[PDB]
Amino acid sequence: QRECISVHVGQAGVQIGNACWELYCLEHGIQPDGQMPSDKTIGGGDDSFNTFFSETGAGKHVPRAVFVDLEPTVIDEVRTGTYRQLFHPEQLITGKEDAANNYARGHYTIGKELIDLVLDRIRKLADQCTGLQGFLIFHSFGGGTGSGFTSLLMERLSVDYGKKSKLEFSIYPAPQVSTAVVEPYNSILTTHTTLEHSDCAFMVDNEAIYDICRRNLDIERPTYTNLNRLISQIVSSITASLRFDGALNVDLTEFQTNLVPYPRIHFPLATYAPVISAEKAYHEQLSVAEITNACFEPANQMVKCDPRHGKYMACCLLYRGDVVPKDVNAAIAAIKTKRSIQFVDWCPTGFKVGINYQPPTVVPGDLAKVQRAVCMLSNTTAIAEAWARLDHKFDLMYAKRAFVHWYVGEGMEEGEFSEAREDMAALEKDYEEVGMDSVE
Amino acid sequence: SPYSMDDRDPRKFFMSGFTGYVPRARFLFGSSFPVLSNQALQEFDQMKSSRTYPHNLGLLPKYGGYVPGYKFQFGRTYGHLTHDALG
Amino acid sequence: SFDTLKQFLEYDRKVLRFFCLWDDSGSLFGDRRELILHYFLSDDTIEIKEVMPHNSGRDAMSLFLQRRKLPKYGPPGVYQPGQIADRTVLNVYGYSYLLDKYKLGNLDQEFYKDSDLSIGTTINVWGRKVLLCDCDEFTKTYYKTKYGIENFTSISCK
Amino acid sequence: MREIVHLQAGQCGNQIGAKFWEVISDEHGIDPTGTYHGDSDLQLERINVYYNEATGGKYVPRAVLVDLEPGTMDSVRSGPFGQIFRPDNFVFGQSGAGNNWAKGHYTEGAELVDSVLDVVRKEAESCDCLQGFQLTHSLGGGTGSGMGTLLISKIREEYPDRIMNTFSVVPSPKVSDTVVEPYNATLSVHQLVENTDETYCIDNEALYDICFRTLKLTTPTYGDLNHLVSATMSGVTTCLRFPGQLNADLRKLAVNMVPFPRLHFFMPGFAPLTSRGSQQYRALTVPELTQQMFDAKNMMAACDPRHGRYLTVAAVFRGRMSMKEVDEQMLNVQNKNSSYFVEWIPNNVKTAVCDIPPRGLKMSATFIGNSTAIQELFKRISEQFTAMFRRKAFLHWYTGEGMDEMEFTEAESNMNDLGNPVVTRGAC
Amino acid sequence: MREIVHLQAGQCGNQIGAKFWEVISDEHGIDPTGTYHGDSDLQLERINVYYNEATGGKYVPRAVLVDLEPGTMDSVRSGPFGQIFRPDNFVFGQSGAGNNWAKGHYTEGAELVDSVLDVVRKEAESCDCLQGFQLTHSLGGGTGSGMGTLLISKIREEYPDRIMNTFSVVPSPKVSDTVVEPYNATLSVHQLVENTDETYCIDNEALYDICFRTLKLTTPTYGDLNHLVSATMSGVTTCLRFPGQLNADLRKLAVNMVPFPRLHFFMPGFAPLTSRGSQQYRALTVPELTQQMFDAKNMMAACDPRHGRYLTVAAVFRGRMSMKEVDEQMLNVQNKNSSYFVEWIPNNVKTAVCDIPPRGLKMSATFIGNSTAIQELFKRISEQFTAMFRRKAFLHWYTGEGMDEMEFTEAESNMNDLGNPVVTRGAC
Ligand SMILES: Nc1nc2c(ncn2[C@@H]2O[C@H](COP(=O)(O)OP(=O)(O)OP(=O)(O)O)[C@@H](O)[C@H]2O)c(=O)[nH]1
Ligand SMILES: Nc1nc2c(ncn2[C@@H]2O[C@H](COP(=O)(O)OP(=O)(O)O)[C@@H](O)[C@H]2O)c(=O)[nH]1
Ligand SMILES: Nc1nc2c(ncn2[C@@H]2O[C@H](COP(=O)(O)OP(=O)(O)O)[C@@H](O)[C@H]2O)c(=O)[nH]1
Repeated sequence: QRECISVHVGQAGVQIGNACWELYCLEHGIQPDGQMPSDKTIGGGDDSFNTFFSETGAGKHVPRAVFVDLEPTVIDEVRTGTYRQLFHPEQLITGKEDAANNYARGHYTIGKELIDLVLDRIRKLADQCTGLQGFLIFHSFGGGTGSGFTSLLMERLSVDYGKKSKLEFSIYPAPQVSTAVVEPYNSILTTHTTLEHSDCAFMVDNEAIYDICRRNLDIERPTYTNLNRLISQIVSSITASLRFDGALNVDLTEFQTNLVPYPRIHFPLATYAPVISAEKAYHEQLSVAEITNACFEPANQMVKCDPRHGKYMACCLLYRGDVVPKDVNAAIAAIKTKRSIQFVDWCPTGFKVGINYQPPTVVPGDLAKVQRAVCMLSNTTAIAEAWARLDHKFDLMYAKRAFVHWYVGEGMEEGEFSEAREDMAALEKDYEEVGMDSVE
Repeated sequence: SPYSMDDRDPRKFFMSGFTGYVPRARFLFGSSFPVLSNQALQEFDQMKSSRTYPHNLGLLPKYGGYVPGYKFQFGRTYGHLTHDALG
Repeated sequence: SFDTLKQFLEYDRKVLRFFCLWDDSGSLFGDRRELILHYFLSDDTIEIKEVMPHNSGRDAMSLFLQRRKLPKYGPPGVYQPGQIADRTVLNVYGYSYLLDKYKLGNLDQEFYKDSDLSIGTTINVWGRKVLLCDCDEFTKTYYKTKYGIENFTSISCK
Repeated sequence: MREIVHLQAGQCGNQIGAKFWEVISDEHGIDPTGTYHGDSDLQLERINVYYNEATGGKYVPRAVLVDLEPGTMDSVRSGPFGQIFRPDNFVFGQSGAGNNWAKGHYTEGAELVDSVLDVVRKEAESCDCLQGFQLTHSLGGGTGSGMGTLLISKIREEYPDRIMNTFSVVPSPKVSDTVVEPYNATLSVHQLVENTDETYCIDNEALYDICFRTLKLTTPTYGDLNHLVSATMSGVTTCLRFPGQLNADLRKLAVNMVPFPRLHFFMPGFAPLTSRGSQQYRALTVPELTQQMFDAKNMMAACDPRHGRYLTVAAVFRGRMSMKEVDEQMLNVQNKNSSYFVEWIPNNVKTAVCDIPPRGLKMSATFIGNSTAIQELFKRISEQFTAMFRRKAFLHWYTGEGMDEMEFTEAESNMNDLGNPVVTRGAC
Repeated sequence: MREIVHLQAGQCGNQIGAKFWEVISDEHGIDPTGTYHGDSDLQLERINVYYNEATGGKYVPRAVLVDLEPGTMDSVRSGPFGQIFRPDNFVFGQSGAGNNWAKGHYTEGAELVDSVLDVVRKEAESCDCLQGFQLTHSLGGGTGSGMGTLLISKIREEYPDRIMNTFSVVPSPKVSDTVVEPYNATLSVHQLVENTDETYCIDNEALYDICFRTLKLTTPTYGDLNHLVSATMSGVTTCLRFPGQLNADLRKLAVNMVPFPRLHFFMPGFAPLTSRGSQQYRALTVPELTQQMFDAKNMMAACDPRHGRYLTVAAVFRGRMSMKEVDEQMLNVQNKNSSYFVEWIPNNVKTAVCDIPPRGLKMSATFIGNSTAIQELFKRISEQFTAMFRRKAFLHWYTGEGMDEMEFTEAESNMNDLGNPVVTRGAC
């Protein structure tokens, strides 16, 4: 009835896909082989799997994601590893030459040899779907197979499925630390093309994951697996109301209808509540009021932008577990009186509160058995600081002809950089007239 | 490559597309990756690191071919005559 | 024992010539081969050559191994740089040397000598096994002089 | 199937090759008799990167051995892990390019390059996605350069779109062997800049210091000077051979480590490098790796990396590590050594991460950096040019073999136009 | 977490530091091969104050060994606990000091402290919260006075906020193992006054006195002498390696034992010092521990405490002992001896206990006295200097190296300018 399609493009998308799909498998009863166990059962009976998991005759369940990556070996580990039987063999779309951390090699030269197959499988997965609820695109704003292939996929999905909601789970490159040198080029050149083909872009930053793991999870040395699992909990809790039942169920059309005020301003921030780490989790009272304070604390924010330097627009709170609604009514009443969280003057009510009656599941490993969670998804003005910190890098690299030939000689043209910067100027502009106070 | 769980267990098929090498496989030609990858890995293990004489007599009337000795065999019928191919 | 003049004068131009037989009938497309070992006692080295007949097949393949030592315990893995080198050095001055007395590390290197290569044995020269079938008169003189064994009945190859 | 094709032209190159080929055969458990005798899965998965299979696990090495004199031919042939290089992949000669670029190029060499580009094609055809070419060519001396550069130009012509990382042993004044290094080598640069794309220049001199002041070897044999370089190689193409996160390929490096099309002269680097008398005392953790892969000792070239800021450096860590420390150590490296990195390229250090360490270790970090101080590296060879070119000495044996003083002028012209762009970006 | 960097200079400092590392290794349960074979998990709790961790539990000291000849280095390794030292911080040198302060500070010592500073920079950077340094040296004689002062000056210049112990062996009057001890001591103290936060004086005559009159030894060797000095060397820094109440670290001792900025030279003492024949007749407890502590027999410097007032005194007890049993006797000491403690500083006793005592003993303690009797030693070095200096005898080496007659008289003036304050504070 309510089925969602996830398209995992780029290596970061594929690894976050492995994390979110192992989370789905251990959240339902769906085994790594594919048969729900005979002498076991879980919870939600015979309809709750009809989300992201698909049903086939005699019980062999299949996912409905599309893992696409223009290189092998990172698809090969996902397929060869502990989830060899679950995935359908053709849903794993492999390239043959690596996309080379290049927008041109993702978008204008190796863009045709596989997008016909990717769109063909998207059509076949849409055939076995009574209600196509939405598309969630898991990708990075970095390398070529995560930027160019995602960007090329966006206009074809906008052409074929223009009436469907499509949203982004994004790996923004960190304003401080970074791992590649043409991250500003690639990020701007993909968000130019996905600005008109993205209805909402949930954003995750690796440095923010790092110091949350340092501070709360008490890991002084985390890895990409630990990062993608914490991203996966965000993804599963956002997509929870179609899976299960509660008091306030949040639809994926309710996400767009409550979170994006203007059609261009669709860049919110995710954050999670308790990210406590077991050996210090049972010592805490773990209240709805204190997790509602902790998500608005300016240290659990999942991108490195300071929320005090701006105004919030729309906050979507998704609670899971034993959440009495009047606890969150008192929590919002406590939020609306603190001066550290400033609101715009044109959104008097901005809190989309949804409650789901199921506690978080725990992957064997890091996170703690907690009978509560909330994901906080806020549109703020503070993403303009990230846009400024990356556009400064773009201007400083563009001033003296760095790395332009790899783009222009392989399918790109010289102009697209300039009008992508013009679009960044337009977005950074619009984020100021939306944030300015009314004087009329 | 040999992660077919080894032995003769079912597991032995590398999922379609597995760009991985199957030492001693491309040097074979005939069926589908699944059953190939299987036999492909088995190949490694190996060293790792007329027909009418019997009950099937008759040779089939008009059989296109020379049953040794037919030239000079005057007797009963192609059947009886060819009841012993390699006699 | 880190001197060269001793061996270099005791056995300057003395060569142990061993006729041998490599077995590669078990190889898929291969065949048995005729290896001639030359053990040089002056620098404790083993070279082995291949003797090949008229209208042969394989090229004039120089020698088979060259003038170095031989690792006796099968084919060993090559190590990270500076592991199987000379005597251990502690630090440099400030061109310099110290000769650390507590040698520990990858010094455990076990190599063939004249004792481990006798008539009738199979030696594993870099993987493959090759059996020693005959020797020369100078070898017979040396192995009567030092080790005292006669027993020089050859094991004729094929 | 991304296969790679490695050229082996020149006494030096042929030797670096053998020790290189050993290490890659010593990671995919290839035995010196052909059959694989290792005991790991991730070893065979990607054998297409260097060893083409055959009737009976004989994983023969995809190599193209070439020499105008059958010297290193037999030398390598009768070597350790050397009775496997295909007999046909062994193209030989009957003369010898006695240190003379003319001979190697517009002469003998040429009348063999056809009998060399012949096999290379057989190879290319045998491949599926030839990720590119890797030539071990001593810029100095004969064969190595002359022949190599000719093939370099020729190969490109056939397959334009392609990568070309030339592991070349530029002469470092300090020590010299042939007395024509200025002349013979000078030539290379010209035909390199306009045909190369990933020059990994090495210096016998530098590697010697790295075999005395870091490994403490009383008698540094050329053999060891080979493994240091050999390692750098089998360390760069790590991702295209084993699993892991941030799998950076032979291309990714070039699309994040080359600012301008011609500014592509990089220097090498290997991290886990200590003495035989300290292996148990050293702590192989991430910080240590960085506090050596970013000095002026582990760099296997001769140009104090601290004379000129770098433009784009990268590193391929290979071993179960935690990106956090990798990311931090590197961000910190910048903020700490900030006067030694261009301020016109924000974020100037790429960090890959495999999931398999080199046999006999637990972590590894090959270093590759577009330093600016390489200016000096070429400046010296040009500084020399004059001396020999001024009095046009050692030229009779060079011009009378199909050459002209013209070439010299044009070659030097490029040396100037290669040591020219550097001083410009020297200060962003 | 707090870490101490141990440097040792000269033959005397090297042997004393080797015995110190033997004592600490037996205390912390580490065999000479470097592994841990202990009995209690608490013994490993704060190991990284002195030991840097390596792979596989091969813990090695954070120690820089320095000398100008490679004979003391060879002897220190030839000792029993020799497989414990890192070869990288094993900074030797091919030269001859000749017991010359000029050759230690203005000559090849100045050419080798660059490498010393590099390796101590690496060891100091590889730390969490560095607290200070431990230089073991001899105040008289070469290297330890020549190189030692230069090393202290550079360490203080690169780290000006950290506590700096210098455990210094001072000259003795009745015997002399070196003719130029007055020159070397006068040159060394001119630096050791205004840099180090505290300095621990060891006189070699008092070691003989404490070996005959208290230990009742027959032939006291250098092993026994440096072992007895290593006892208090360890006993100062125990509140940071083992738990307890009233834990006092190095800066806590510095604050409570340096009243005036230039008066930081101390006298140590260890007092479960029992002869073998008379030990089983001893009633070992806090009373006679304090009685043996505060006498003029266990002082390791040949300065009689009855010849001057105590400015301040610390006692670092170790063992399960009771608090008023410490307190009533540390008040009883001042109440009994009132003419030997200053009046302008009331209650000049620091008390710091630790839980775990040294092995085999039930209880130990360390005496740290800052007496006004150090004026005896410094004024006696002053006239023994002036007798040699008035004729300019044994001075031509120093003057011909590059010094002059000028630089000695400021060192003698600084001798006198420490003689004045430690006398006027005893005279109030
Ligand atoms: N959670 C997670 N994030 C990753 C992972 N790998 C990469 N990232 C993020 O992605 C950035 C660079 O990786 P990508 O952009 O995905 O590289 P790519 O798109 O695969 O580029 P190619 O090498 O051409 O295929 C890094 O800075 C990380 O922030 C991963 O394995 N897990
Ligand atoms: N690292 C290394 N360098 C070598 C080796 N063999 C030769 N060289 C260097 O190569 C330089 C000259 O080689 P060259 O004459 O160009 O050989 P050619 O290419 O066959 O002519 C010398 O200075 C050597 O130092 C080797 O095996 N390893
Ligand atoms: N405690 C102790 N003192 C020593 C030892 N060896 C030498 N000394 C003292 O060191 C003093 C002079 O040493 P010095 O000349 O400085 O040695 P150098 O540093 O090598 O020049 C002598 O008076 C000795 O009393 C030892 O092993 N232990």
